[PDB]
This record gives sequence, C-alpha cells and structure tokens, in this order.
Amino acid sequence: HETAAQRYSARLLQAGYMADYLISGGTGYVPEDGLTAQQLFASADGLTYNDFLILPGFIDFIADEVDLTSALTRKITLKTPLISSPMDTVTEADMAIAMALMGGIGFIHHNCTPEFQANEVRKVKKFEQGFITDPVVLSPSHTVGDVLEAKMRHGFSGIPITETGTLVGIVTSRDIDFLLLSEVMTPRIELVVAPAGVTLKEANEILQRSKKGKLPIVNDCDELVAIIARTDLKKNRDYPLASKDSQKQLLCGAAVGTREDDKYRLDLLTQAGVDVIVLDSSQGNSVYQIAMVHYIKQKYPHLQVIGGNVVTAAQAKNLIDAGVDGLRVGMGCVMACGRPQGTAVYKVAEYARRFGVPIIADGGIQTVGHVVKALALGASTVMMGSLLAATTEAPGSIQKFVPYLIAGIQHGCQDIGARSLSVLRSMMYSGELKFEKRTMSAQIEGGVH
Amino acid sequence: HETAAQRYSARLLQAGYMADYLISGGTGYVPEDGLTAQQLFASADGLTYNDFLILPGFIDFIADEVDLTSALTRKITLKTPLISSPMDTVTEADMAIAMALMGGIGFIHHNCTPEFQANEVRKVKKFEQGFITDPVVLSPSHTVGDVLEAKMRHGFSGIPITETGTLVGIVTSRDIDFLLLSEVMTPRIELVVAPAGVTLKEANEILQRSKKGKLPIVNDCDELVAIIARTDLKKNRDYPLASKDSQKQLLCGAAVGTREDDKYRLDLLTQAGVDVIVLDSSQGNSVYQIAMVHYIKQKYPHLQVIGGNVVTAAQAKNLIDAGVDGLRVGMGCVMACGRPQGTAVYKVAEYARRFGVPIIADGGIQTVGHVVKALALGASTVMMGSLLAATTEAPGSIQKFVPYLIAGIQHGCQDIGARSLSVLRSMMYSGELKFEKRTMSAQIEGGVH
Ligand SMILES: Nc1ncnc2c1ncn2[C@@H]1O[C@H](COP(=O)(O)OP(=O)(O)OP(=O)(O)O)[C@@H](O)[C@H]1O
Ligand SMILES: Nc1ncnc2c1ncn2[C@@H]1O[C@H](COP(=O)(O)OP(=O)(O)OP(=O)(O)O)[C@@H](O)[C@H]1O
Ligand SMILES: Nc1ncnc2c1ncn2[C@@H]1O[C@H](COP(=O)(O)OP(=O)(O)OP(=O)(O)O)[C@@H](O)[C@H]1O
Ligand SMILES: Nc1ncnc2c1ncn2[C@@H]1O[C@H](COP(=O)(O)OP(=O)(O)OP(=O)(O)O)[C@@H](O)[C@H]1O
Repeated sequence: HETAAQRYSARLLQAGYMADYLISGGTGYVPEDGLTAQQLFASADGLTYNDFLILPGFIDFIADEVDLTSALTRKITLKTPLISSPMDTVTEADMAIAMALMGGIGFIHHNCTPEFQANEVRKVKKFEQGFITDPVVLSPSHTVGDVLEAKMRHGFSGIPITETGTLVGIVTSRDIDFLLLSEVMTPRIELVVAPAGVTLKEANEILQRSKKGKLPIVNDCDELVAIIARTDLKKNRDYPLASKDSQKQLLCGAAVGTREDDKYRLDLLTQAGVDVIVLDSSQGNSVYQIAMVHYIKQKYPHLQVIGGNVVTAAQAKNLIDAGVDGLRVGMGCVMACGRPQGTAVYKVAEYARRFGVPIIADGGIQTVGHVVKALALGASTVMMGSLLAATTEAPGSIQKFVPYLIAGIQHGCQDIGARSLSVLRSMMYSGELKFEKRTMSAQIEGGVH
Repeated sequence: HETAAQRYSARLLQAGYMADYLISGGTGYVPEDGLTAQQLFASADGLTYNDFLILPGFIDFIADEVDLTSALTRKITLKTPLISSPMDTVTEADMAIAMALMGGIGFIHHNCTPEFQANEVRKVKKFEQGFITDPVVLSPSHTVGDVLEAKMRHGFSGIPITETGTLVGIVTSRDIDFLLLSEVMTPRIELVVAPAGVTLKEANEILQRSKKGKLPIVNDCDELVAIIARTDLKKNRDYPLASKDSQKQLLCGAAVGTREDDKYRLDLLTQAGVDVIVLDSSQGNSVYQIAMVHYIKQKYPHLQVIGGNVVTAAQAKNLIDAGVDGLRVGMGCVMACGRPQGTAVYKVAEYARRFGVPIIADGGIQTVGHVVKALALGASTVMMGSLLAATTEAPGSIQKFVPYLIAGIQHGCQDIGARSLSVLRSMMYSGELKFEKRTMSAQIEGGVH
C-alpha cells in the first residue's frame, strides 16, 4: 500500500531528474486540504449522500485497472460491489442469475409460500450457462394438440419425448405445422447428440455439423439428462466475473423472515443449497432476531447470515456478538426513528470493521456518485433498490446495464486515485483520503435540483 | 426500569452460555453513538420536530405491551397520551365523550355564551354508555303533529311521554304511520321496564325478550329516570381505556378566558362539575393570568388548572410558582415572538419536571412521528389540533381513528426499545436514549417533501 507522496516520488524517480528520502521517508510532503472522514462526521449532523464530496487525488493508472473485488460476508467474496435487493419488485430467479453472471449476488424475496422460494433458489443453483434450465419433456401417451398449445402457454415449441420425465425423439413445430394426431413423430433416431456430460464448445461444433435446432444430452444409461437449443448457443456470452461457488455453480442468497414460523422456510432453502441468508427485519437488534441468528448458527454451521437493518454501533455490536457475518446498514428512507444514510454507513462500517464483518449499504442510492461514495465511506457492497425495477428482468436489461455502473465506479475510483476498492477504504481509514461538506447553495449549483 | 446493556446481558443469561458482572455491573458496555438530548439542544439552533431523529434501540417486547399511561396534571391520569384541542372546529360535547372513551380527555371550546359551555359539560359528565343522554319527553296534552314533526327536527321518532319532563306511555312511528289525532297512543303497559337503575348487560337481556325498540328506566316513585334505544344496544363497544373520575363517570375539561368577566364562566362550569380548566391565552405569563390562577386556587381548591401557553423556562417558573398544575407548551406554530416547537417542548418539560408539573405539547403536530417525538422530548400528552377537524365528530370517525394513532405510537416506542412512555422519558433524561440532527439534504431524502 503506497501513499500518494510515495507514488509520486517513486514514479518521478522512474522518469528521472539525496537527503530528502532520508529526512522524511517516502512522505515527501503534501498540503493538508479538506477534512479526514473521522473529522467530517465529528460535528454530529445527519450528513446524507448529497452533502459531501471526495477531493480528487493523484492518478497513475487507467480506469480499467480499478479492481472491484469486494467482500459480501466473512467467507463469500464477489467480483463486483453490487447486489440486487430482496424485493418482489426487483429480485426473482432470473435477476438472481443475471447478477451472479455480472460478478455480484442476488437475494430471492420472501413475499411467497416457502416452497416457491426454494424452487426459485433451485432454479438458480442449476444454471449451466447454455443448457436449458428445467426443460419441458412430454409423454407419448399425451395427444400432440396438448403439446401444440404449449407454444401458446410457454412460447417455445421443440419438445423432447420420453416415458414420463428426464427415451424417444423430439416433436417440434415442423412436425405439427401441417395436420390431435395421437403422437406419431420421431422415434429414438436423432442425429449426432451429446452421449454423456459435454462442453459448450463441443456442443457448438456438434450443432454446426448437425444443423438441427435441439440437441439432447443423454447419459451412459441412454436417457435424456439435459437439452440445448441452437438459438442460445448463437448468443451465450463470456462471463469472466463468474460469482461461482466451490462446486462451480452460481452463488445466490435468500431473504427469510424472523418469525417462529420461519425455521421451516429456512430448512427448505438450505435443502435447495442456498449460499447466504439475509434476515429481513426493519430493525435487526431484537431478542427474537438474535434468537433466529443463534438458531441458524447452531443448526446449519455452513450457512452465511447477514443481520437485519441497523444504523448504530450499539445495534451492530449486539448482532455481531450474536455471530452474524454481515450487516444491512440502512434504515429510514413518517416513522420517528432512523438515521441519515451517510452517517449510518460510516458509523456502522467503522464499528464492524473492528472484527472484520463487512457491511452492505442498502437504502437511498440513486446515482453512480452515491455508489462511489457509499463505497468510500466504508460499505463493502451496495444493494441496488428499485433502481433495477422496470428493467426487462424485473418481475434496459441488467446484463447490458451493470457494465455501465461498473465503468462509472471505475472512473470514480480513478479520479480519487485509488487503484482498488480495498485501497479506497484503506486510504479512507488512514486519513489519506480527504472530504469536503456542502452548503445547500453549493449542491443546488452543479447538481441535485 | 433496566438499560439496554442490563436487558441484553440478563436476557442472554435466561438463554444461558464470571468477572464481567463484577468488573462493570449490568452495564456490560455499549458504543457511544449519536447525541444525548442535553447535547442536541446545546447548539442554540431552535430545532423543530422535522430536524432530529431517535436512533433505534434494543427490542425485547411486542408492540402491544407499550403501556401508554400518561399524566395530564398533578392528579388527573390518562390511559392515552392524546387530547382534543379546545377549538370550535374540533371539540364539543360529542368529541369530548369520544376522547374520554378512548382513554384521553377533551376540552370544550369557549367561543360561546357561558351557559352553552356549562350545558355541553353537563352533557359529557352524564353519559352512561348505553342510555340516551338528555331524552326528549312529550306531554299527553300535545297534538300528534308536533311530535310527528320532531322526526323532521331531531330525526328520531320513538318519544316517551309524561306530564312535562323527567312515564305514562310511549309514542312511535308505528302508532302514527296511518292518520290528526291528539292522544290515541300506547298508555302504561310496557313489556318489562327497568324498575330502577340497572346494569347495561341486564337491559341487553330484557330487550331480547321484549322485542320492542325502547326500554324505559323508572323509579319506585313510578316515574321515568332514563331510557334505552335498541339500535344503540346493537352497537355499544367495550371501552377498557375508561378515562373516568372517582364517581365512575367521564372526565372532561373546559377552556376559560383570563378576562375579568370570566369568574362567572368559571362558576357555571364548576357547577356543571368540570374536572380540569385550561386557561386559554396566547402568552400565559401575564399579571392578570397569575391573578386568575390565584383566584381559582383560592375559591375552588379541587379544580385542576392547566397554565396558558408558554415556551420558556422563565414563563414556566412564574406560572408554576403561581400554583398551576400543567402547562400548554406551545406558541407561534409573522408575529415576532414564539419559539421552534421542538426546543420549546424540551426546555419547558425539562424545567417543569423539577417540580412534577407535566406539560402538554400543543402546536404543529401533523404525523404520528411528530407525536412519538414530542413524547420522547418530554411532553406528557400531545394535544391534537385541526388534524381531527373533518372527522364526523368535528362541528373518518374519532372512535375508529384514535386506535390507529395508538398502534403507531406503540410501534414507535417499540423501535426505540422503551416498554412504556414513563420509561421512554426516563431513558431520555438519563441520556441512554440517543438522537441525531438532520441537514436539509437528509430530510429532502427520506420523507417530508
Ligand atoms: N425443452 C424446452 N423446455 C423449456 N424451454 C425450452 C425448451 N426448448 C427450448 N426452450 C426455450 O426456448 C429458448 C431457445 O430455443 P428456441 O426459442 O429457439 O426454442 P424452439 O423450440 O426452437 O422455439 P420455436 O420452435 O418456436 O422456434 C430457450 O432459451 C428456452 O427458453
Ligand atoms: N437432434 C435432432 N436430431 C435429429 N432430428 C432432430 C433433432 N432435433 C430436432 N429434430 C427434428 O428436425 C426437424 C427440425 O427441428 P428444429 O430443431 O429445427 O426445430 P424447428 O421447430 O423446425 O425449428 P424452427 O421453427 O426454427 O425451424 C424436426 O422434424 C425435428 O423433430
Ligand atoms: N326519546 C329519545 N329522546 C332523545 N333521543 C332519542 C330518543 N329516542 C331515540 N333517540 C335518538 O335516536 C337514536 C336512534 O334511536 P332509535 O333507533 O330507537 O330511533 P327510533 O326512535 O326508532 O327512530 P325511528 O322510529 O325513526 O326509526 C338514539 O341513539 C338517540 O340518539
Ligand atoms: N317498552 C315497550 N313496551 C311495550 N310497548 C312498547 C314499548 N316501547 C314501544 N312500544 C310500542 O310497541 C310498538 C312498536 O314499538 P317499537 O319501539 O318497536 O317501534 P319502533 O322501533 O320505534 O318503530 P320502527 O319499527 O319503525 O323502527 C308501538 O305501538 C310502541 O308504542
């Protein structure tokens, strides 16, 4: 970790022209200008995000070397400091897949029956990046008029056929478009198809020879195990920001309530193999939400748990020493309680950091500037709210839209002169990064309104 | 009364796992975060209720165990911290009954002849829950046309009859629908009258057998004393939040002016039996209000007196040491005097408290958040203003509406972690409850505008 004075003096000696390094070290002087974060929050006002700025630094790297690696919980790590919020208006299994493919995570909302949430988790854990998730397969006992309508029900129309479930051939639109006819098309006589477990490059080369649209994957027992459709192999992108677990399949989380009736919901989700739980609660520091934490850590010692909403170091203490591995730092964005967001994030992050429990800055983030700030104050990850609602993956497109935010954060953390979010926060806690307040007159000019 | 550190450490030892109780007591450490109330008002910015928040605490009880018992004056106590304001657009005998049935009190306005206010008090003191207050009795000498029109005057039409006023029979629409006679209607024959005063639950059984619409209440003198109507027995609710005096009938108050002409108004109201007087005045600390106070305490030593409006500890001193038993803490919510309401409530409550003289936070309260605040700052009761105008009791129904505010206050004082308003204030004065300021940027984002 090199100070801006160390970076300038070293890189100036790399460019080329004594008792300067020997009389003040690599700290070759810089003017003190603006406030350190510890001073900015000392006046005890409710500084929100619109209210402060980050004074620019020294730049010695390009805007595409700003490592974004962030930490979600004590053991889960992410390539992107973003998250989708556990709301019915935002996250379901489609957006949970989309976020994980962009190096983040998503949390499945809990405004549903417990079985539905476990099904939506299962739907994410089994994604495979080119195979069809949960293929529809039909029985020869069923009349093809009740396969022809499925095109009116699900929209797709090339259906594989077998005795009841995941062998005979396929029925597709070209078997039906000239005609109710019981079922009388394509026995087990398909062309070149995947005989066992296969790769996506191998399927791309087989589909090129075969020219057909569906490709079964069968097993050694010579029955269907998965299926491919050509239309997806035409488009499936590279995703280096993978967000995969130790079994090389997507990370995803689930929200759970804190009620007595929720040990059952938490079972079904842990049987679906969910990676992390967020305890959804308007105020996390309650006796029965601490009982819920002690209960999870006693029964499923592998499951990561993120504590419910807090905004003080006293709440953060009681949830941490209960054993939680994260924290949603956000509340009050009519109520009579809460805290101004910017002060909440700074105070909880600075407290949690003493043990290593990264936090999650949820609430009232609505620009990429607010994201860069929340990350400079101490938040480890920012939970995108209704900002993602009315994108086409919500119950623009998330896959095309997340790169915009990434490039914006990278440009920001480049103007600040911090080559990786971990360094941004180190540069903040050590007082090397400087901040300035704003009068209302100075934000009505150049922003806000 | 136990602190968040005492409650967490004790309740953790109820669940189970040393020289940690023996080296710092039940105060097992919590982070200092936010301002105590004494610090919040030290800056001498005049705050109002929109300017601060209450940092959330530790929760260990349900939102329905938040005892709301508050103290109106040194001797009158209320089950609910609400009041209806003494305004013509708000309080009259109907709303005064409605507030007392919801565990609060109401103060009858004084924009009237003194006789009218004494009548509206008399109407409130004599309520009796099931019985008709002030029944209409007609004379056997009246022609039916002057009874039949009363249905056009008062709307009801089952009129009991006797010589002039509070039985010799009844007359109802069924006696009159076919017709003008002068007397042909039901003479004394009535199906199980109440022979004396009776329990409302006994009358509920009598109406079930009798099937008639009216039930006379009579006396051993063989004459009327009260009457019951069947339609009210179908709907009378439980009211456990009673607000009743030692004589087991409703509490109510009256506003009086401070003029020389008002010893007469104060007589008529004290003859009607009013429980508490509020001295209405734009500024309470005047020689002729202190004369009015000394005068009441010299002539009616039983009557509770609430001092007219103040906003400083210097005003509060002069009225307290005059002998008043309460205080409307509110002024100026264009006139060149006054105070920002949040600072007024805190300063007057903190001063009065030295003697035990609870105050009443009147002015500019327009949400349930502001109510929870005014109660956290020191106000003992909050006087609902034009917030209650355009309800059906205003000269959408107060009986149905007050439970909303109650549940809201209870949810608030649950998030704050204080099991009973008396504990909320104890937790504030002892500096355990922490507050935060809010820049305009922090309330332009999180509600309010
Ligand atoms: N067996 C299947 N079960 C469920 N969905 C399927 C199946 N086969 C294809 N799909 C859906 O179709 C998408 C891509 O294939 P495509 O749309 O070309 O199917 P298709 O059957 O060939 O459609 P169509 O016959 O109308 O042209 C997949 O991403 C998936 O959403
Ligand atoms: N892997 C396969 N091997 C052999 N024949 C196949 C295979 N997959 C599909 N078929 C058959 O080949 C024909 C074309 O099917 P295809 O996969 O192209 O779907 P389709 O409905 O015809 O697609 P599209 O509507 O876009 O033209 C159909 O008779 C179908 O049953
Ligand atoms: N004798 C009465 N004197 C005064 N008020 C009365 C009297 N009888 C009824 N009321 C008023 O009328 C309300 C409804 O009473 P009730 O339903 O018995 O009316 P009613 O006599 O049957 O009228 P109607 O014959 O027109 O239906 C009561 O709550 C009360 O406010
Ligand atoms: N307590 C009573 N005992 C005996 N007769 C009564 C009594 N009260 C009313 N009546 C008579 O019984 C008849 C019906 O009276 P009731 O009170 O049921 O009519 P109402 O409810 O006022 O009229 P409506 O049915 O239109 O609302 C009338 O002749 C009335 O004078």
